[PDB]
Amino acid sequence: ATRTLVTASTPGADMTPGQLDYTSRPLDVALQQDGWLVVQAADGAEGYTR
Amino acid sequence: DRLDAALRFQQEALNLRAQRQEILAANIANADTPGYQARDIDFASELKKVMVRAVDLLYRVPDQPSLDGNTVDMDRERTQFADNSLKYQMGLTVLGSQLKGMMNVLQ
Repeated sequence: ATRTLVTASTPGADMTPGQLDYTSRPLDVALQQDGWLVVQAADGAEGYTR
Repeated sequence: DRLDAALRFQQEALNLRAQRQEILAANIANADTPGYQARDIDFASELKKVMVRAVDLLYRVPDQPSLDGNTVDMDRERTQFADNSLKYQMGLTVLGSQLKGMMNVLQ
């Protein structure tokens, strides 16, 4: 068994929080290290975002 | 029967060479199709059976796997094809020499 094909693959993601800037807008929010805002997706099932 | 059998040995050898050539050409032309298994005939055993007598072809072991399931290897098939062609021409020359000698005896 010599031939060994290679296929690309992507793990889930990287959860390092990004840099945040202060725009002083009254209702702009930034989460904690592992925070997630819940929204209602188009299909109806809830989803998480930042 | 005498002349018939004496020529028949080489005639059957030549026919077996031709059939093996046909099989080799088939499995070379079909060398780029998934799910195909390389086939060949045991020339020596087949000739021995025919001499005292619809051929029993058998699969060829692969040498390195391929995902699509192809087992025919082009280099080995080419070497076998060249060997078979040379054997066929050798048998043709021997048969022609025997026939020419037989004809020349009558002169």
